[PDB]
Amino acid sequence: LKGERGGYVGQFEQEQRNLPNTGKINSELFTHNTIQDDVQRPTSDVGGVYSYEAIIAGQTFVAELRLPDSLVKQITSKNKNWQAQLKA
RNA sequence: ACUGAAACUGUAGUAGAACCAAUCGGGGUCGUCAAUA
Repeated sequence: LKGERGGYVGQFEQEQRNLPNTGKINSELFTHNTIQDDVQRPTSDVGGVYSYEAIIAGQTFVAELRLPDSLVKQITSKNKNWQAQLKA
């Protein structure tokens, strides 16, 4: 057997009788350069180019803000629609 | 217990070399035609 490592699993319950659904995040490598301005070209491949992995667009993620009732009462007293302000 | 910043995948390189749209040909010249009764 090989141990599992990466990825994410969906919900599961004691008698589900199906494996949990897996989720995968699509990443791509992006490559960029700096131009040396006098020669107007990159100064070498080794120190002229750089790369970023990024999570690509169109993917959906869920976070949770957790706040105690103490602060939620304060926030709701100042703005009843405050959850509308979380859209950004 | 708090998102790093900032950085042009650019720089040089002629889709080109070679190949005949060509070879042969007098603008010429003479015997009939038709099938029945």
